[PDB]
Amino acid sequence: EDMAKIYGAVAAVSKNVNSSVTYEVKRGTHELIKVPTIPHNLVLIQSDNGK
Amino acid sequence: TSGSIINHANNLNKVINHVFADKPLISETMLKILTIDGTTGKDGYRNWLD
Repeated sequence: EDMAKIYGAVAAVSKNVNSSVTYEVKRGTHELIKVPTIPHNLVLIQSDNGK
Repeated sequence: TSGSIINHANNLNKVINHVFADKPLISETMLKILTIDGTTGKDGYRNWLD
């Protein structure tokens, strides 16, 4: 019985080993919007007689 | 090294928790000796193992 306790404690220590890490790489990334129209900013000014 | 100290501390706590779980591995006679100063049974056994 006391041997099972000693053997169990050793197995607990051996099981404390770490395997790996996992993380997401998202820094520096931004979403993109879509502009549907082109701004021209033009107006045609014409006289009444058209000259 | 800080890594060795952290590894020793964590492993030692795991052993103490497992040893004192369910039926303790250590009889009550040794606990009386290690708790004469005033420290608890878990703490007294922990320093002796170190």
